[PDB]
Amino acid sequence: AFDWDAYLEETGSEAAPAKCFKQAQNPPNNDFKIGMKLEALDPRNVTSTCIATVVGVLGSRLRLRLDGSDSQNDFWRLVDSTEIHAIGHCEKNGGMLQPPLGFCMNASSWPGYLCKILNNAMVAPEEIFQPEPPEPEENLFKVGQKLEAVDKKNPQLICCATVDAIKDDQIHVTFDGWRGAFDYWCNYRSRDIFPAGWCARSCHPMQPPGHK
Ligand SMILES: CN(C)CCCC[C@H](N)C(=O)O
Repeated sequence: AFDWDAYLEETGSEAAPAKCFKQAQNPPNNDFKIGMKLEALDPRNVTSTCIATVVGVLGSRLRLRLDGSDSQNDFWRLVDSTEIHAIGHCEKNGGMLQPPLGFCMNASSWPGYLCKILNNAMVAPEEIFQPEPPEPEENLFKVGQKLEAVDKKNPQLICCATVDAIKDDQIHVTFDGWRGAFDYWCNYRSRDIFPAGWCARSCHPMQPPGHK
């Protein structure tokens, strides 16, 4: 557990208040199990809803892999993400499940494939998907404030970070102790940022500053 209070005192810094974040006040319970299938937007084509399997769980997050794709493009979503739903959600809403961009077979093999993977599949029940947290009405972050942020280049990691700059609804996230290469702009509504102390509360590892 990272000592945020000692860290904020020594850097003469404030953590961004919880009201800045589109995150729940308390980290949502994660009742997903490895092997459970669900529906997720394909990160490599966000127009597509695809079948994903939980291949890992960490705190309130799921490590997801699209069935029929590859093991090199796994992605992480919170259990209260609006980009994941129970199987059947897409159809109920007038849509059609799609092959993943990285589908390992040819496209005419898709309809048969879906039948095969869904047959006696372990499926995440709709009740374990958590409600979408309220969002702030505006960007309330201020330059200099610290927070916990996903390293988008190594998304298993959530790390000590600082708001470097602000432009309207976008905040600039920089990772304490790391070269500016891991920096990124995101919307203040990002699900990839958390108030200080959130990881410890959710049982997710939280990376201390880098040694540079
Ligand atoms: C924590 N995060 C901001 C940086 C992670 C970088 C790890 C990588 N293997 C490296 O050593 O470059």
